[PDB]
Amino acid sequence: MIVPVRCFSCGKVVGDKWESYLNLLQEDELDEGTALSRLGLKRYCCRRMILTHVDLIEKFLRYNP
Amino acid sequence: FDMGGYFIINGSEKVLIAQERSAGNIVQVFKKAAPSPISHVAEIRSALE
Amino acid sequence: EVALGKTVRIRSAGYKGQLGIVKDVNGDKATVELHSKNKHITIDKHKLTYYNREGGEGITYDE
Amino acid sequence: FIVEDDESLGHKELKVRKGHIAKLMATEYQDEYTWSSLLNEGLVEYIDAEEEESILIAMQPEDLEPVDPAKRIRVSHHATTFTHCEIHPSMILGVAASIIPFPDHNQSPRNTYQSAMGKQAMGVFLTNYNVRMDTMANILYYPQKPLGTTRAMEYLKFRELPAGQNAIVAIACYSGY
Amino acid sequence: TLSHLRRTNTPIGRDGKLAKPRQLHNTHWGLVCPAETPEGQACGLVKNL
Amino acid sequence: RGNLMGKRVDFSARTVISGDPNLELDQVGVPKSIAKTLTYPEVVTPYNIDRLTQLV
Amino acid sequence: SNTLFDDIFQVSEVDPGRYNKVCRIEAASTTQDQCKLTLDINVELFPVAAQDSLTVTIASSLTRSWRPPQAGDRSLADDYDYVMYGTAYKFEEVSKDLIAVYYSFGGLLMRLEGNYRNLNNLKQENAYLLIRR
Amino acid sequence: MNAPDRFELFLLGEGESKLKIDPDTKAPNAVVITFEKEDHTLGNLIRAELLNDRKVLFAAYKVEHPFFARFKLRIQTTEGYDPKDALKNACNSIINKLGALKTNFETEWNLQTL
Amino acid sequence: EGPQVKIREASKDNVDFILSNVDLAMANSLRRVMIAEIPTLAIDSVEVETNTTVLADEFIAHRLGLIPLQSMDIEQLEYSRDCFCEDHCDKCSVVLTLQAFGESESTTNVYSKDLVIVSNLMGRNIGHPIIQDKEGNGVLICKLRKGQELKLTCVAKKGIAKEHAKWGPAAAIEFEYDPWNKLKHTDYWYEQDSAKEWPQSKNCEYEDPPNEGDPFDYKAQADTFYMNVESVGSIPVDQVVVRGIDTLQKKVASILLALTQM
Amino acid sequence: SLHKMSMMAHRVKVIPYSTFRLNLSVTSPYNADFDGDEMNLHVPQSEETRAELSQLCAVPLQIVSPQSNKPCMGIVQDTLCGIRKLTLRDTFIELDQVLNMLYWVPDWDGVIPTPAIIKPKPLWSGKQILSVAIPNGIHLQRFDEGTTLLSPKDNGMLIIDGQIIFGVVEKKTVGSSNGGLIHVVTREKGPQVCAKLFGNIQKVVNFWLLHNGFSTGIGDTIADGPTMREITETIAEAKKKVLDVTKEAQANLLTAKHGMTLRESFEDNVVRFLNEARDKAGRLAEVNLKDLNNVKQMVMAGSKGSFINIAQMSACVGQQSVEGKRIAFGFVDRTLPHFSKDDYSPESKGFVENSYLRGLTPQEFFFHAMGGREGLIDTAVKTAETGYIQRRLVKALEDIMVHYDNTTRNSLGNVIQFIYGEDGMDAAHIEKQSLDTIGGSDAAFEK
Amino acid sequence: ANWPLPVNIRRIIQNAQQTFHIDHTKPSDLTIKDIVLGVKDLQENLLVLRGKNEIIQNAQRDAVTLFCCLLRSRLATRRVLQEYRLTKQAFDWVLSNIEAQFLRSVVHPGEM
Amino acid sequence: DESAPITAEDSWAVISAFFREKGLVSQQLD
Amino acid sequence: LRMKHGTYDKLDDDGLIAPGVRVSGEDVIIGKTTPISSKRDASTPLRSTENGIVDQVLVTTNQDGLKFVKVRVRTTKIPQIGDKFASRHGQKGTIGITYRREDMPFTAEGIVPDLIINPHAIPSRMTVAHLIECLLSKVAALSGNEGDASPFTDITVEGISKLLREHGYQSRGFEVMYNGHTGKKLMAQIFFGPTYYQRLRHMVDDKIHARARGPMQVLTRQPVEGRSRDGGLRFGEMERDCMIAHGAASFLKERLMEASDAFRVHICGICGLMTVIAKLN
Amino acid sequence: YDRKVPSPTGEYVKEPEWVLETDGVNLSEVMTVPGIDPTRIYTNSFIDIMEVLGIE
RNA sequence: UUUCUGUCUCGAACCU
Ligand SMILES: [Mg+2]
Ligand SMILES: [Zn+2]
Ligand SMILES: [Zn+2]
Ligand SMILES: [Zn+2]
Repeated sequence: MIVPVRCFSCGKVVGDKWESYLNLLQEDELDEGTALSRLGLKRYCCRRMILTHVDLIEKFLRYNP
Repeated sequence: FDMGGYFIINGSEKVLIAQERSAGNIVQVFKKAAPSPISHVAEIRSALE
Repeated sequence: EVALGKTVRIRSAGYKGQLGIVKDVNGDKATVELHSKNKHITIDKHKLTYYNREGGEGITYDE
Repeated sequence: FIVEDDESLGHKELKVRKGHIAKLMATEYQDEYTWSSLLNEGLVEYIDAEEEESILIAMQPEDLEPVDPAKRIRVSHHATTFTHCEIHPSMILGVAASIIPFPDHNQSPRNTYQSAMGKQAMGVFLTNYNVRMDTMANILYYPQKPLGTTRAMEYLKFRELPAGQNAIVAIACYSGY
Repeated sequence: TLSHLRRTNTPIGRDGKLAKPRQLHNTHWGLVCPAETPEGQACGLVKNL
Repeated sequence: RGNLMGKRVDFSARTVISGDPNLELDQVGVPKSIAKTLTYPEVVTPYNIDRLTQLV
Repeated sequence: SNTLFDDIFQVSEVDPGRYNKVCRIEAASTTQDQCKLTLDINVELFPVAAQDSLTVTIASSLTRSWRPPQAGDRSLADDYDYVMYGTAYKFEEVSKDLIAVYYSFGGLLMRLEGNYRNLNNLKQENAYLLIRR
Repeated sequence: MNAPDRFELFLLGEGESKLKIDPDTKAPNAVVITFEKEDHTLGNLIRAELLNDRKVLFAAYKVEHPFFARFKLRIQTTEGYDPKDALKNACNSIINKLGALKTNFETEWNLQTL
Repeated sequence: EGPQVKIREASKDNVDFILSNVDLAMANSLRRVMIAEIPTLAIDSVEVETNTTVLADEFIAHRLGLIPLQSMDIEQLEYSRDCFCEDHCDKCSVVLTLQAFGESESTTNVYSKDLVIVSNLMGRNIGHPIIQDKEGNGVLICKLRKGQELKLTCVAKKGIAKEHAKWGPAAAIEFEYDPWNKLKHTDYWYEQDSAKEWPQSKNCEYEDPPNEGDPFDYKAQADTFYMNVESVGSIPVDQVVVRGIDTLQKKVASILLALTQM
Repeated sequence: SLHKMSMMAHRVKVIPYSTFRLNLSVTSPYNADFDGDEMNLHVPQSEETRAELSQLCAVPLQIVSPQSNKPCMGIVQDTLCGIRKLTLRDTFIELDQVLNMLYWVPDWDGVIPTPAIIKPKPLWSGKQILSVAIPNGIHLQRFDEGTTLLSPKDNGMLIIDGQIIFGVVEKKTVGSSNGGLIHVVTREKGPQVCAKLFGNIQKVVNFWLLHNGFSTGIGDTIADGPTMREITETIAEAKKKVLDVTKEAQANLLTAKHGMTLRESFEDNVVRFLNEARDKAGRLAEVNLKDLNNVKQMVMAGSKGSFINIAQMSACVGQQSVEGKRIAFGFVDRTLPHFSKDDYSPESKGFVENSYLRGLTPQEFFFHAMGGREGLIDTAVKTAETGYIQRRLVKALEDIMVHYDNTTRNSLGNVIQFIYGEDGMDAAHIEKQSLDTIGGSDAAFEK
Repeated sequence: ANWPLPVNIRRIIQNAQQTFHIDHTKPSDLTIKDIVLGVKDLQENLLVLRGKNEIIQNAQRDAVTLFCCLLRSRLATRRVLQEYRLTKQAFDWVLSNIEAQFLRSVVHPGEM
Repeated sequence: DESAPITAEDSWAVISAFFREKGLVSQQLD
Repeated sequence: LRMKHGTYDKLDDDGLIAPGVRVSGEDVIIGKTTPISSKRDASTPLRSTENGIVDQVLVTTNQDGLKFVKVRVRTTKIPQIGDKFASRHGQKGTIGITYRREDMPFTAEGIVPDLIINPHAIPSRMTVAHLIECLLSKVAALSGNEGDASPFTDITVEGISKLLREHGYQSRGFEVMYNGHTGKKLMAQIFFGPTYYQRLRHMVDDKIHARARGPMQVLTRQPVEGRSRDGGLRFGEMERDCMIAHGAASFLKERLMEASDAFRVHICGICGLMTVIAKLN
Repeated sequence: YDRKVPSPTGEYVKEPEWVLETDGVNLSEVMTVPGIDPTRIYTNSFIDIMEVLGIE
């Protein structure tokens, strides 16, 4: 639904950086690896925790109610 | 993302499954075992399609 | 028992500060379904602060 | 794909070309060409089980018409009379089986058990679970597209509605539990 | 949901019978998924395209 | 075959199994809930009166 | 509670024996041409190469809960590079003059072949084998 | 529905002491301590210290089952050494080494401007 | 002295160091307390007065508890269980509130900044939601429409990570020792050559490499423990390691006190 | 409940969680796998009922199987692999870990075993630390492929007075074997002592494996370049041989084998040659691979996996059988649309050329699937058949029982056998033993 | 040669050697007469059936024919003196143990 | 250029065209 | 009325449960009273084995105009030991244990696994695709780019390993690991990396049940079917055989008479029929 | 087929002999054929073995 | 000072 608050494995906070990741992907047109590394995720656990998210909250949100 | 292709019957979504059958209007030759007196049947499920 | 079927808050246990609903009382020990966890727990009814139908003031066991 | 010379070079080549694929991608990005137009121009033809009897099919769209030791090998093309070719062999797999990473590397019974179990996996079944009052629904808290994704996953729309999570697996014998 | 929409049944009884229909003939290529199937009494009879 | 050779019975449970190397060979772990429901009728003697009164 | 066998051995052949931390040495005495030894050594702790002279002895001292030495100055047969502990398990005869004794030093095998000068060897768990380079 | 509760993972239970020493009729001068509501975090550390002491013959810690938050240490010492004193000195050495490490870390940080 | 420290890099949320002349058991137990026993403040009890977003109350509650909170003066905040007060007291918990009513036609994001502390801290810098991101929003919580209210009252209580991973103040505690096989503590899997196939650790250049000539060292032990503690942000890495030592010390002291009491 | 030991009385341990926990070594007689399996607990309601369940049918008493006079239950899982890596010759253990594993054995006498190596440092052999779990008075002596007492490969096994003299522990020692450690312990010391032995051996080996580690992965399946080259060479040689056999058949210079026609003769020759090629490729893969291979350790432990497993793992999946024969020509004289008709080559007729590490071409994958669901359907029908046969056998033999004249008689009383099993000896108590009068020459018997 | 049979005589003998600490150098105090009589008495005491009469002794002798062949194969005089070195008291212990384990090994009737 | 031979990578555009018109429930819908 | 023993305060005057309230066990969800010709209860209770918070309630008219009500109840369901999980390669298992990050093993870089799978899954099942998925998934997280994991792509394991090595790791996916209890480096290395896993429906909360003298069948007075109906277990023919083999005749008698259904039957000696008009009073 | 036979020295030795296996069930008439060893003839059908040789 | 509800029957899908 929403980006997870913390990395499941290490517990690093990754909910801070979802919109920064989207901005680096769209505005700056950086590849996935560069965007993640510049956001400061070194461990592949955190890196997949941001890379594999699906922004299902948008789909659920923009119904009527 | 709902593809459709189902029926809402009493509020419950129901789907009909494709049912296999031998094709109609084709001659099919089958051997038969020794205990059966019949040997070499030819079948055709003729029908107005 | 007046305490039956009332919103309660536990006070000396690991589940303290937690809402609950009193389900049955076997005498000196009230069973409450936790209004947080999907588990029933027995705890002495004297050490629970009971709340009215809506939240607000917390009344001890004096009713 | 239909295979026919169409030209003077003599070698048998498919009917679809880079121009056709470019126009297909162009209409993709715009939304003109479509599967229907592909059929009408006769670049793709439908074959059923009975018509499969009398056609020789090419596996790879380019390889069989005309080495690193770990690289993929193939039975040589001693036939110069191919008539069709697969679009891609992966499409023999069904919906549940095409979720699988590397089914060819798997054993086939495990592919079958996966094809049964993926139907029972947990995920987002639809984006309208708030309004549907289904008898029994399961919604994963944080769905996740797998790191290893099959190219058919975009048509199955699995990445949009995935069912499962990525976990750091350790193939380890740690506690005996 | 997608598999159910694209599922195929076979009228043959689920009870103990010959294994020939339960097998896949070579002609299932590209028409029936060689892997996807239920396990147990329906295996090889229920087919997914 | 369905009610005499094999039939139904109370005082029983069914659930999943997990491995456990820290359990003795002839021992088996029972969920607390399953223990709470299942019972054994034990008769009152002088030799267990104190424990049975405590259990009650 | 004293030395039962003592001799020099010239390690004739060292075989890594497929293991990384253990090797089998086949050795023959420099004195008694008919005495032979074939013994497993933890080469990691006691490196050994072919054609080395090794002073082997077997002792029966220096129930019984083992303990660390408790003291830098505890007396013990400390004049040896490598001491192992094992139990004899077999004594076979060959050529009606030579006797071969088998020891297991916690799964490290030795065969010690020689004539009846090995008579002191006894089927007792208490058997230390000490080696000096 | 009946998973074990997790505040008792380190909180003392009602009518349950932190330590239970009882002797051991199993080797001479050997005692058994059951540490309730502890994990490997101290079993490994207190046991490593007890093995660093020269006058202690046996020291080994134990977690029977991960469900129950309790470990259990056995110490066998030499004659005239109360294993309670052995455990006391192991703990005292632990606290001293930790005080040294804490002071060292604060000093090294305050040295380093960042 | 005894244990020795050498801090290699330091940062707001990271510190790498070397521990020398210390037992492997001691280094590990220090880490274990550093990952489990350090107390921290995190949101514990969420009360929803009006929720109308597209998310479960259980969902948003779990999300909110995972939010880091400033917990510098956590030692000064007394444990909830030890408190005997009535009508939860500010000496046992920190009360926050989140009121996020979307107005804009676009989706209105809800961030860590929106929580406002309502309880009386009394000069203790405890309970501020940590805002580590570059722009300064905070951690994304949930998103709203123009019509969707979200009104809730949070109670954050002291707790350790052994209750729940939310209270963990350290994310990743890198740990390594003997980068070479000087102690032979691992047999390296290989096909042709272990030296070729295995990457060299970054710490390999902070030890002398081994020599093929000299034999294996019998009596060597695990020393020179290269660590790197990262903080989620609730507690600076200063205090992450320092409070970690404090809890391990205090717990061994409590064992001693139990011994003397009995 | 396919067999007798699938219903055993256990001692309750109340344990807070939602799942039955059971000792791992009792999974074999139950045929349990913890893969979502469920099991069934029946609580007795009387003192008769409890006494019957404790004295008649309890796991320690049920260790020995009457079915094959061997232990039904043994140490068959990662504990087997751990005990093998433990009792490897070169596995030496610190004072630290020795102290902990020793104390894991609760049977343990109390004396620290002395090290096998003391002065360079106190070091205990894996076998030595294991031996504290085996009770005193256990004598075992198994000789493998001409093991000698100086066993260079550490094969075989020799245990004296509960001390493992040598021999790496495998399935054939601590698993379900007639001459096994479990068998001799149960027959000598008894059921309670043997159950304690299961507990102690598991506890020691699992502690050791916890602090040691074990894994598996890609590198455990890849073989080196020369091995892959020579594997391709053997497969190509087999293919050339099959092509030559085919050409001889096409020119019908091949005489059909006795009792077989020419078609079936050609097919038998082809399937034999493809099987031989797959076996040769597997042999080369194994002899290349080393004990640092996790998989080779797994097979040599014998906990699970096999040679055919490794061969298909890394070398060649092999010729795929459907209905006990090669892939039948489905469309018209062709196995799939991609081969022209009359194609009898191995690739066309189901021979997978390459392994699962390396991948399947799509024809190979489809033939793989056909063989796979052939196998699955075969088990799905065999379980039904075997269930019916078992039920019939039970209804036939239900009333027979050895009555107190040592006669097995049914409900009417008809003597089925005047002596139970021609001896009157309970099936569990038999063991395999030699008779020295039969063998040997007259001279040997004389001497 | 290897065939299933009721009690492991080799394990009984090895257990006797270990629990008696049998010394191979020392001469044995057994006598040939004692060995033969002890073996015969064991054979007669190995009961699975019991009547005082022909057909049941034939049934018993029949039932224990193979096991007694094993016993005379193993506990021969030349074997018991050459390859084993059991004393008199160790021999008696072995015979008693063989008898006890056989009586254990008898079917426990009422077995299904 | 437009008439050049085609790549197995670029067949996936054709597959996308298939699932763009027909989708995955084409059989039941038609 | 014939109301149930479950609580009823959860209802409000309207007849629903005042959404926001939560329920459990045998709390009533819809409050219905059927007239009888004063009235009786027909309210549907909540499932005994399931509980949670009421997410939503619907009230409407059906085709015929009779009021129709649809109440939806939400619960969080967290992994437990008995919960079953599976990869996309047939590797399925129930959780054995739940260990914390401290007791978990750990890599050099501090990455702690979310799951540990026993290597006994691999050889028997021949499941190389799980391992290749793990290697590709590690390369995918290390590069950031998604790994085309399709069935018959050109990519091979050597290429995967070469990329993984270029990213400063093993070629083969192994990686040195350290014990969580002591920090001892593991003597053998651990294959490691991200892999996709699914939570399957079969979970112990839904599959656990025990009985002791519950509702009986109306016909046979044997226990009724199923967990949902407070049902009971069965002693099949095969298990009867196993007990017959065991010799626990007392067990079988107790289990098939006293624990299942015991009926006292008076019979006449001359006829031996169930025709005795017994007036025990 | 190699059979174990006592050698004149008295040790069992492998002796290869010739054996005619068949795909037919006719015991009564085949057992008469001169030049065979009817004492040893065997047939896969226990039914014909009974009907020719007897119940035992 | 007022308590032992309660079901069948045809299937379908899935688990071991
Ligand atoms: Mg299973
Ligand atoms: Zn992470
Ligand atoms: Zn307070
Ligand atoms: Zn009558």
